[PDB]
Amino acid sequence: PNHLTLEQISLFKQLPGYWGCKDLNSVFVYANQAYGELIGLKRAEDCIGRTDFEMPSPTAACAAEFQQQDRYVIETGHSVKVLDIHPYPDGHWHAHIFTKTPWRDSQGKIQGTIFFGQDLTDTAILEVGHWVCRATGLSTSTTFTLKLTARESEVLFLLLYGKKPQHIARVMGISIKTVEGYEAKLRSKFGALSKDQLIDLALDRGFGSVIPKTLLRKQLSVVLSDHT
Amino acid sequence: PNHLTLEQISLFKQLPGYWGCKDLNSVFVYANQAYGELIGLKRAEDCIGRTDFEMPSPTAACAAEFQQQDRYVIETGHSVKVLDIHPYPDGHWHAHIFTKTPWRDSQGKIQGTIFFGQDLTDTAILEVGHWVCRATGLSTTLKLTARESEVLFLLLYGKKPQHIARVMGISIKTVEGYEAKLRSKFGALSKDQLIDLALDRGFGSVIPKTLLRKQLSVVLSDHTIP
DNA sequence: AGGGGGGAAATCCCCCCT
DNA sequence: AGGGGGGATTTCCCCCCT
Ligand SMILES: Cc1cnc(O)c(C)n1
Ligand SMILES: Cc1cnc(O)c(C)n1
Repeated sequence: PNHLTLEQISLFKQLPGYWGCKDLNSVFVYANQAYGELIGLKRAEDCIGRTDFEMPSPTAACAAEFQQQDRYVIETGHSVKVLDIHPYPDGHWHAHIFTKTPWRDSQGKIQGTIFFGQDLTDTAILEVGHWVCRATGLSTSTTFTLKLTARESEVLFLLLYGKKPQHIARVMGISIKTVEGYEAKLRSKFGALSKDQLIDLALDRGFGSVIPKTLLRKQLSVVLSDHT
Repeated sequence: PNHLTLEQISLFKQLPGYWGCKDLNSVFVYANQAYGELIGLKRAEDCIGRTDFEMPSPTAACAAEFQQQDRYVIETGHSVKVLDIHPYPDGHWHAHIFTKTPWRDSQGKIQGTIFFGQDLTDTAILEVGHWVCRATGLSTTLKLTARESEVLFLLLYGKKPQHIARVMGISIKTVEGYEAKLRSKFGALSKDQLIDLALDRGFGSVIPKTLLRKQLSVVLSDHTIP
């Protein structure tokens, strides 16, 4: 089939995420509309023939890291997953996970890079171990407000990753008794009786893949290590 | 631009992930090459016209959960995040996150669902939390047995000894003659340093498939599409 | 807000076994 | 693979102080 039917082409324009491809020079060959608007372009085709340096977004300050990641995918043939935290022309900070894989020509030779970004909230981090543990006994599956202060959010964040009170008190510059007060305030807001129950309720309400706004402070583009 | 160029079509066939779409009845309209192979169809066109019940895969045992999630997307218009744990015709257990969104038509009416799955059995992104801590100033060859890998996985996700013992069906004393051996071959002096070191060796990406023993298809969350 | 006392319970990590 | 003993050190969660 040298052609896609028109309904399949509608899938092309509707797939989720922020994605496209670049050639061996990391100059854009195609970007979808989602990525175009995220990077500040009403017409996603204006990305074509631009590099990451030439885009009207604060992400251009990280263009070198993107290209370094692209060169690694191109030379090694391995695919990678990148954590990205940046401010965007819409005025807010966003965290993404960008998958990067070799883009191959009609005969298998590498001709560039394919990127695919997902918003962090469409990904799973701590909910993975939360549910692997639940496979002992039997649970049930049925899907279904609350406001936290800046420090309440940071403490919850560190709790869900298993950081102990001695660790949390050191990294936040406060007393261990101060942390206990925040665990109590969090235990109250979630309607939890114990700390272990607080962890459970918070993971069920999505906090396992939430980075609190107060920690979207510095631009970052790191390749997360995998074992091939 | 009512036509894609042929190189834009090459991107369509190579886009990463396991994805495709289904109509209002959850009958497969399209499935990409990666998904067809994951399910057991060497040629993905064979997916078309089938439902989740009719796939040559043990995942067909959860087809009703799939269609339930499908109907929820059709009903609400939300995007839905599903955790999936299943055995597949390649003889292995896998852990995927499938994202499901409405599939719309020319006038915007919902005509089915789009699924998009990513394998994280060996590409888990746990290290995200560690990277956020370091960048914000809130932080400071190996061969493992199957049982050691389990304990390490549970430590990396912050589980406590009582929790790890209950999960693994052994005593805490045994979950110590394991943390001890992990502390050794990682060269860590404290359980804290073992977590940090292992995270930097990339073990946050691993899900020990010895812990993948029951099929699971559960909705983790959903959200509005702006 | 940030910091604290105190006591039951749990952890951490040394040592010991089949 | 699966178990402990024991003791220094911390959680844990109820009170409480500026
Ligand atoms: C936001 C972002 C991060 N990495 C990339 O490679 C691109 C193209 N965009
Ligand atoms: C493996 C899998 C899980 N959920 C789905 O909806 C599909 C189509 N496949």
